[PDB]
Amino acid sequence: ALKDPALLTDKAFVAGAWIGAPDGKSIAVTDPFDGALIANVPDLGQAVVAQAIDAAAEAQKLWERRTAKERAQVLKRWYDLIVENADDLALILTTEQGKPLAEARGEVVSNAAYLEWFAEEAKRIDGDIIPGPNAGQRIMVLKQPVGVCAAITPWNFPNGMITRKAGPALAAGCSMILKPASQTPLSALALAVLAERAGVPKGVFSVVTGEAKPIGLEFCHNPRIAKITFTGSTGVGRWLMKEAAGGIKRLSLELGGNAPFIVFDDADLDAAVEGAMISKFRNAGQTCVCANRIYVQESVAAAFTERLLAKVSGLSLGRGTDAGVSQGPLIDEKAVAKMEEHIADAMANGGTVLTGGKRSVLGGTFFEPTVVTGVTQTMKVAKEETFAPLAPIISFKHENDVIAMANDSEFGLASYFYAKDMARIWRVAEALEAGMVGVNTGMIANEMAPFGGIKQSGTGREGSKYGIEGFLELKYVALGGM
Amino acid sequence: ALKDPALLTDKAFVAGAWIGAPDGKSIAVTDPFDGALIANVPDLGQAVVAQAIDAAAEAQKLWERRTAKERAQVLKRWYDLIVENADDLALILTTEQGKPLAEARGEVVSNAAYLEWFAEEAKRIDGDIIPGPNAGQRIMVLKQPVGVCAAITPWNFPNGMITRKAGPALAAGCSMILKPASQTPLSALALAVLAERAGVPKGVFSVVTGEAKPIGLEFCHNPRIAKITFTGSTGVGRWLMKEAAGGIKRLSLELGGNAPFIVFDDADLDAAVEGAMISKFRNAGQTCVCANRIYVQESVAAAFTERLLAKVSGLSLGRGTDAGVSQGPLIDEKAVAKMEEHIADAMANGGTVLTGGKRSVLGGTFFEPTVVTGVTQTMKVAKEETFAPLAPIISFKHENDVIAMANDSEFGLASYFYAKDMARIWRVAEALEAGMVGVNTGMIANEMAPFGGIKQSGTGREGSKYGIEGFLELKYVALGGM
Amino acid sequence: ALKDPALLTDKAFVAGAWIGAPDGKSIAVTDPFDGALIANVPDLGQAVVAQAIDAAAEAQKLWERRTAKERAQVLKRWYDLIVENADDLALILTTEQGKPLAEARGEVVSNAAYLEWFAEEAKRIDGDIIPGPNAGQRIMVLKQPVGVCAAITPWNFPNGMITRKAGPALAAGCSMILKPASQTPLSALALAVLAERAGVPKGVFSVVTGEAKPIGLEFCHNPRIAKITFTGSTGVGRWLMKEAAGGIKRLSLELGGNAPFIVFDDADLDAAVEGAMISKFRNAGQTCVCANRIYVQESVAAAFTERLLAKVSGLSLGRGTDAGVSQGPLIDEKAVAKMEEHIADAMANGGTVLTGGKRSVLGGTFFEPTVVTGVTQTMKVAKEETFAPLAPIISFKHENDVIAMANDSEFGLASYFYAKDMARIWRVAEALEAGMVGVNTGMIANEMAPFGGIKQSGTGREGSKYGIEGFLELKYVALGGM
Amino acid sequence: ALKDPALLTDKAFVAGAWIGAPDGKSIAVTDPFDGALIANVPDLGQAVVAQAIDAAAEAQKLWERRTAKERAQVLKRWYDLIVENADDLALILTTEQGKPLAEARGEVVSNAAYLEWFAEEAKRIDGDIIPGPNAGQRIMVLKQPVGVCAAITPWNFPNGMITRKAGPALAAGCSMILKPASQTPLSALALAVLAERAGVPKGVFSVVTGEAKPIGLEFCHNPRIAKITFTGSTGVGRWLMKEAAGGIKRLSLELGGNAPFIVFDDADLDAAVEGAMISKFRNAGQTCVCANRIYVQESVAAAFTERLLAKVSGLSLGRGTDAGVSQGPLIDEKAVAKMEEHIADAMANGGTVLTGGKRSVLGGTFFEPTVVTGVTQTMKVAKEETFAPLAPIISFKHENDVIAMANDSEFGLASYFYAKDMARIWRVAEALEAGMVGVNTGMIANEMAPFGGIKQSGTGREGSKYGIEGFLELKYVALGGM
Ligand SMILES: NC(=O)C1=CN([C@@H]2O[C@H](COP(=O)(O)OP(=O)(O)OC[C@H]3O[C@@H](n4cnc5c(N)ncnc54)[C@H](O)[C@@H]3O)[C@@H](O)[C@H]2O)C=CC1
Ligand SMILES: NC(=O)C1=CN([C@@H]2O[C@H](COP(=O)(O)OP(=O)(O)OC[C@H]3O[C@@H](n4cnc5c(N)ncnc54)[C@H](O)[C@@H]3O)[C@@H](O)[C@H]2O)C=CC1
Repeated sequence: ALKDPALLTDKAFVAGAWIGAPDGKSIAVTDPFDGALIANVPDLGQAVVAQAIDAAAEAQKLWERRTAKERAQVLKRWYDLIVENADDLALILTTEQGKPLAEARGEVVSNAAYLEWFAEEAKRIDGDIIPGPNAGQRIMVLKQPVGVCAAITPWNFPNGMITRKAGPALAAGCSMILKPASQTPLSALALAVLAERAGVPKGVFSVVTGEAKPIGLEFCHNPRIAKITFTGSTGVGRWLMKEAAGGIKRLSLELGGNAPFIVFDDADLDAAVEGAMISKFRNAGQTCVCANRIYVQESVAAAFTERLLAKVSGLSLGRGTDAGVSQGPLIDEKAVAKMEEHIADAMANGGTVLTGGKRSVLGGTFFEPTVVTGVTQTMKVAKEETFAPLAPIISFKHENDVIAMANDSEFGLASYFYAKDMARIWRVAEALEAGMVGVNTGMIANEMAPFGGIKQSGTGREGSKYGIEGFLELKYVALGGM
Repeated sequence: ALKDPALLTDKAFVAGAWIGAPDGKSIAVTDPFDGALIANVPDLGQAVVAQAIDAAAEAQKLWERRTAKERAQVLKRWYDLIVENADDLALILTTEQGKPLAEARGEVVSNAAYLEWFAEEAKRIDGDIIPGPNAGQRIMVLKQPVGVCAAITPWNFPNGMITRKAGPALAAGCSMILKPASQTPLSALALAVLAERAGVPKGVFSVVTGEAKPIGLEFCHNPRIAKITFTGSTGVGRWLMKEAAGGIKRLSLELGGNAPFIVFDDADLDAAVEGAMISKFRNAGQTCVCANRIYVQESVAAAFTERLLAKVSGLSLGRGTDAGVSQGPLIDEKAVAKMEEHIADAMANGGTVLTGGKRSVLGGTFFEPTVVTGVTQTMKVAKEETFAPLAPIISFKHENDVIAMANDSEFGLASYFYAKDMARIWRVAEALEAGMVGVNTGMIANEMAPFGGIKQSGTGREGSKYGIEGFLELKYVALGGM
Repeated sequence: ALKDPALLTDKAFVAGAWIGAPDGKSIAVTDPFDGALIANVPDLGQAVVAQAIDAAAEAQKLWERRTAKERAQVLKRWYDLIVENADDLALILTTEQGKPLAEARGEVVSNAAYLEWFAEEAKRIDGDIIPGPNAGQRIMVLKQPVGVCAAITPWNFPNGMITRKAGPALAAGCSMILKPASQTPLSALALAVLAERAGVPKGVFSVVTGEAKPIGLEFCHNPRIAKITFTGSTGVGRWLMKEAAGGIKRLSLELGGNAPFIVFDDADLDAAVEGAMISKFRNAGQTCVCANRIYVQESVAAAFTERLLAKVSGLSLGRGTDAGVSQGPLIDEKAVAKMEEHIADAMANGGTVLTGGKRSVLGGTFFEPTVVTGVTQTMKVAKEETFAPLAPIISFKHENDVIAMANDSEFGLASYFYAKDMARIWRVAEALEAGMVGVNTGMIANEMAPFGGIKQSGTGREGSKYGIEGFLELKYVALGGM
Repeated sequence: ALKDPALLTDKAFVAGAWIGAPDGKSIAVTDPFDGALIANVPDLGQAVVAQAIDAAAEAQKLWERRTAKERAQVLKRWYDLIVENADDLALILTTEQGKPLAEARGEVVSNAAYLEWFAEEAKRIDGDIIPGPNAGQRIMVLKQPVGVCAAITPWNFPNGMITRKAGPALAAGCSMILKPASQTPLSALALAVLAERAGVPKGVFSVVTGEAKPIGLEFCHNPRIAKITFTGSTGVGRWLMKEAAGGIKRLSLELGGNAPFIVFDDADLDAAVEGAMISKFRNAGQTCVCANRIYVQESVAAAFTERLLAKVSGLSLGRGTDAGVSQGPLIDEKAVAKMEEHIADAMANGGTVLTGGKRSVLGGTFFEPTVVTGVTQTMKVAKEETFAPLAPIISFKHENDVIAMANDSEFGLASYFYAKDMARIWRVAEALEAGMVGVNTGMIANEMAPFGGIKQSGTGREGSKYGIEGFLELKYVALGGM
């Protein structure tokens, strides 16, 4: 039911052309709601990926010579086409990933914003004129594109993560070759159709599908891949960083987080409950910024949990294309197993399930939104990310205790807390060890802000004025003989 | 013969205290000129290094809470003490490394400049106030110290590389634990004496000596080491990056380069010869920015080589503390063997040794400055770094040919060319694939410029306004409930 | 012959509504080619302007509260509408001002670029987070809109000067009330129609026509006018600055210049002649950046003047809407009188008219493009701006002599020189006393560059990242009690 | 009683030499405590000032050619000499102006900080490399010194205002000629002695004394004066801006303010009283940032006024060189008359004097610190600046009412308020119409912050990264022929 059926394609985008696997191999794409088959995308080997990388290298050589105005115009055309076809893209995203159609459309728009922002940033790549060491010399600092970039995106955001990687790379003058997740490769191919329609030159943007490990090896071992941007799990990031060591490749990583959610006694309780609802249960808890631990002060915990239960009662599961549906199915059975393991550990270690705690009657990978009280810091959920709709509530008594507990983790992606006092807000926001802190709000996604984490959560930033730094290399030129 | 004998020490600096190895093990330091023994520094194991890292962590916790003015004042005091004791530091450096005393003093001053610059930068770590997405929210971007940093420095610059790593780390509010090269550990310990005298708090600066591999493993595997800065060979950098993968550690690497030196027919020949003399033969060719290939256009090559031979005839070898001595001994016998191998390959492959080509009559590790004509692109020196005073001269005919030849390498550290036309200068400087380009000058060292390389030559920059970026982490704070 | 006849209007834009003079008074607009009447715009008194300023104040209060995204979207819509209707706008501009239709269209597009650039800049108004003086205090630096801005534009660019004033003002969140030149008020009103169509809120943009002096007095004496941007002659700028003194109003002025054009013996002669043709004879010499003195070295002067005469022979006068017409009529008879006076002074003082030197056979205000050799520094044209198509050629012998002669003026707007040597280019470009220097090019208009002059040529800049600074005020907030 | 008697001088500093008036005319300097004569400084006419301006022009020509490192080193030497001689400078300042010796020393140190900061900024004057419009052109933006600057300083801070004007001017490469207030010219001459001792070249720094109006006329009418920085009253600023109009001179003005002081019901009352004590009664209320109106919410006013009276009881008047003295005499009898007029208007219009209200028993220009309750918005003090130690207390009931009352003034220099809620702090700080806002603190002086006002309080900023912008001019260079 697509207004533009060309946005659904069964071929990979290599050297600006639509190709299939030369051995006929393919990977099926299935709808998570009922397992229905969608299409067979090509399964590309290492040789086709090598040819794609060579094409991307030539295209990058031709693409860095264009003016910043031309590249910005191409990126703006791509953004306009993405916003124009947002309904078809949202339908494809909901079909492949399973999130509610409203969430899919919100993702498409709020992440085409990244393409718009970096189209603006393409014209602001400014060098420097540094004072010289003597009268006979001047100093220029030029910023130049690093080269061919390789992007690896997860199933978590089939469209959202692609724009925030392709935008800065293209704006800087770099070429991109993207390997999307095999579970949800259709959003990438639709964006490739739009990019070709937008005037992106042949080879500058490429989407390759296939077995993840061989393509990652080709990305890590090809000398013509200057930079690799990766979003995904911590283990695959560590594997990539180990494999890219032999070539000294620039690596930008966004890995998992364990986001605390603190509610102080001087907070707005209704605002705190709304923020917890949007931070935890968005994408059915499958978001890298999703809250994973909810800390409440002892004097407020009862009222917070009462309002939270009242709000969780209103959640409705079902198919994403169904009106009134807030929660879609988990990505696969492993997510259900992990969520069950976390709930079982919570129950055994002393916690109490207040709501949910079992698979929903819909069957498949659907799960009831679970609210559990009495969680402690020894529990599995206290140190591990569920990626599923579970709301563990830990109680505290003092600000420094919750600061000690919230930083008791190796992941530094996101954190949230609710308070009114300015001194407390500044103190807690500076003390929390995270890349991003949301104060009195559960929504932090922004193409103008430096999205990214610290510690094991990865390196580099996405969006803002710092998002293009990783794709550029400095060149210090000393002009003598004046 | 030291004005301040306390600048020569036989102990490592751990937790702000002077300690020795608890097992009595030690590493001897010898003078490269005649093998004379200087002192026995401690050989520290992994447990002492672990305790040092813990102390550095506590010190960093206390040191990031100080105001930027206090940290800048401490760094400025350290710079003042370094400049005041420049003669003793230069004598220690010449004794341990072998470079001429004038070069040692120049190194000490021109690299204390880094400490001064980053003392100034400590007070300019500014956040951002980004426009909000709606009236109810504001956006702050804070910059915070990454944590405990570990520095590994080579024998190449026993003092120079330490200031440009300790300055930005301390200015950002990070703590440093440094492992200097075992060949030349005395400059680091002298700087540690001065740092303690300058008011650096206990644990903020640490110097540890011992076997390189166990300390590097401890640096890579300790969770309390947030960042690792390394300067050295490409192989050790690759080993470090592979070993740091399991912890997702921020890695800044300055690795080797293969610097071309181009002389066009529209160049100032006397200036070109002076630039080649300072770029190639400084530190007896043992510099990461030293020229390694000298390209000359066909119509200028004869006059350039005649003037170059006239200038090389004036070079004088001997002990560093001897007046009129321009060249000191190579670091060890491996450097002599590599230089001999390069000369032999040049002779066998068709090249002609015009001057030098053998060890000097002084014996030991001294080598005659060698000028060889007829070098080609298949020669070992054309793709490998000698780190020794050899001047290979390759001839070309056209600008694009020399651009193809100069970029025919995996190392992107430095490059030099001599030309007068503005269009040619801009075109060649933009086409050359290097981190740093010196136009009409063989001297590019500058604490105000972004020192660093591209491709395999490493990641990150030293000095300038970009030198402190690697030691800071961004924190995006979204302040809701307005 | 307008595709959209609503772009031609006979009413002023006040409080977001189209109004006429309440006393029936009006100002006629006539076509400079043959004096044909176009329309009668209102002649507004000081009371109507006062009401307009009050409306602009209320609108600014409502308009600074909108998000930067909304204001950028409005500005981008305005830019899109301007580019879409570029042909009708160009026809109106050619009818009112007289420039060739191709030049009018080029003006419309290349100055809507300013609106696009400042729409991008609207989202990049970033504050600062400065390190505090102690642990108990933080420092924010906010940037806020200055308030209601008043713009005064000349007949020189009926459309070009309006976008580069309205863009930054609206992007910053300021409101604008513009008084265009009485000779060419129709382009401003057409842009007002488009702005209303683009969603600019009522009062944020206002166009008022009438007697210049009373409206300027109202602008200078109204306390609700925070800032005044003026483009025009030096005398009116001095009058405005004297009249705005009593209120301490922020004043940005772009006044006249006396642009030198130097041709060195190492220059590209064909490029120099093309640059002189575009710099001097564009807009029939009626441009603030137009070359006014052409200096040539003694060894190149003959060939330069021969090629220049060959190129001037190809100029064709006539109506702007006529194919092949390069030169339109001067604005009025005063321009013809001034050009005749300059030619007469040149002839009497020793110079020789090589080409032109009299009114063309077309009659009216048309003038033959004049090339005069033998000009000296005592001549009237050497120190005064003709604003008419005369090419005075002064010869020199040395670089320092031409540097002394080119800086022998109180105006610092623009300068041009042609040379190839990098050292000479840097030296002369740094020595020339001008806001803008065009090296080897006669075209410098750019919305990404800081357009503006020094000395008597005015204060402030237009375009680039510095163009929005004048419309914002800093606010240093010190947050204590941490 | 000076450790260095050369810091007290009776001559003006012109062309780097110490001169007297060629007609023997002089101006006496008297101690405000008892009228005791100190020294006779020269009274310089317009011809000597013209010669000084010519010398400053030549010196600026020689001084902009020095490297940024050399100028920064000179400025740092000047700062070091100022801090070393802080006691003699403080004694001179207390003798000439009358403020307590502790305040004089604090002024000397905290304003030599400006010299240090701008010495650091001298090396950070960076140009830009903007992306070109096509492949054949590049764009540089250079920052160059504006030229010769003229500074006019008040008696308010005999030393404080001089460093924050001379630092940025010298760092940018501009020359300064300063005319200090005739009441307190000795601090300027002492700083000139130190500047000569610090290696400031002849003519770069000049101090001229004499009749204010002729020297101001010479500053405004000399074509070689590029920029004028003025600190003082609004009327003299308006006169200067009117007189500088004929030459289109860059004018930076810091004029008077009417600073509100708001205490909300959610504030820390002890902190509010301490902040009011330091903001109001510092320099006996003779400060441009001194609080002038104290607003208190109705529910807190009684306790605030009780604590304020308890703190005002502890103030001690007398000679500045006396231990335990907090308040010195007013500058002259006009200040006493104005303070008496304000107190009389407060008493007549309904207000009640709670403490003080008359001249102290010490006689002369001493005045008792006065606290008056019941002040309204019609009172003279509500719209006029006393510059004397009077604490008018106005009561309010709601936040928007106090926002309306605080902005009910044409002066936008400083404001203070005390609150704890983050939303209230952000809202009020953004709503207040002032250049500087001090939240929960009465101290805002900082060389790293943009000191300056809005509206009639003046234009431009002092300190921070924006303090050097006014002394530099942009130069857009377009390099064609690539
Ligand atoms: N924080 C984040 O952004 C993400 C977190 N996750 C984490 O991952 C778990 C499940 O997701 P996964 O499928 O494991 O994610 P993943 O990290 O394995 O998948 C992300 C991307 O990596 C690629 N990839 C996987 N193995 C690879 C290999 N050996 N070589 C090269 N590329 C390879 C995949 O094709 C995909 O494009 C979740 O429970 C959560 O912990 C899930 C998705 C993204
Ligand atoms: N470009 C540069 O900055 C440098 C280049 N070189 C290269 O290295 C060659 C000889 O120098 P090398 O002694 O090989 O340099 P290197 O890279 O091995 O030594 C640099 C530092 O690395 C440390 N290190 C060495 N092995 C380590 C290990 N396994 N784990 C942890 N740390 C370790 C050393 O203690 C020293 O502090 C030269 O021929 C040249 O190619 C030499 C010195 C520095």
